[PDB]
Amino acid sequence: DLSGFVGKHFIYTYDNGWRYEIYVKNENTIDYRIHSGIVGGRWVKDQQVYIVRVADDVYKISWTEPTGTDVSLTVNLADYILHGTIFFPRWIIENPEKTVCYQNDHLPLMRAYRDAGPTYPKEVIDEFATITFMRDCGENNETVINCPPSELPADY
Amino acid sequence: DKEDLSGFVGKHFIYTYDNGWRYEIYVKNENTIDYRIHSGIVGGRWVKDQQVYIVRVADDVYKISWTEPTGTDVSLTVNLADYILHGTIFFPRWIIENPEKTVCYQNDHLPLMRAYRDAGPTYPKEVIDEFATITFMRDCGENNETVINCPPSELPADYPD
Repeated sequence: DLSGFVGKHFIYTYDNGWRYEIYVKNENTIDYRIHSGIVGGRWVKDQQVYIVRVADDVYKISWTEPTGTDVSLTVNLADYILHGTIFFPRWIIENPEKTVCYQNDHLPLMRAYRDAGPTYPKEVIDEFATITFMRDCGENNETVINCPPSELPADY
Repeated sequence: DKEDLSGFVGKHFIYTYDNGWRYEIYVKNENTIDYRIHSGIVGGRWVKDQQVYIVRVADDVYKISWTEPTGTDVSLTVNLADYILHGTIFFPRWIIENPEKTVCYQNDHLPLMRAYRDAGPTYPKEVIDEFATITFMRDCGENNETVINCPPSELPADYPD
């Protein structure tokens, strides 16, 4: 049953300082905003995902990006803790700057960068995160993540 | 390493995915797996000394994450006492399209895997997200090079539990 995780919206800061934000918009879709980090400023609406419940309070959000980045987030909701593996093509660990946009406006651009690569070797980032903020926005709220990070109010 | 991983390191287990594929993993140490694919698209494939990221996410919830010389990336969440596993696998297009090219003792064909990797095509990624039942599960201790030391076909009589 995914009802537990669908609509969950949270900000979470990885052990390496990166402040990420997810809204699980439905059983197969997240929005996300990166506030801090390698790719701070980057955000994404309607990222197609695999979401599954691995046990009671252990959800997994799995996806591949137009950049070629693959991601598997284990989200432990009640425990307010998260683990992300990020499989960055070499060209995003090297030159992440073009990926820092509203991606939905630059999908063919991202795939063009993706295709020339270099894809290999992959740069894997495995980090725990503390979930600092967490709320239920319900399904299909396009207003949860509808701006870049810096365009949020100073208390968010 | 603090005690968090001691409940997963040394764990050797065979498991069958929702889609029928029998996989086998031995967590050989805090940063290394061996694995043996009995069945599936990549049945017969096996791997020694795969660099891996293991972490404990909760009690009985381990996460094991790696990228291969093929460009395949994997994150398996392992729930050991519940005898259940989940794997996401990020297959370069050329592995979903020509998985045979990857069905070997990879250690003896690493450059071949990287040549296929480099040749591509890498994209689009074929994401495979499946639950699996862990059907056999034992502790083989750390750094045992014997537990996965042959292909599935050269295993002994009744090695499937």
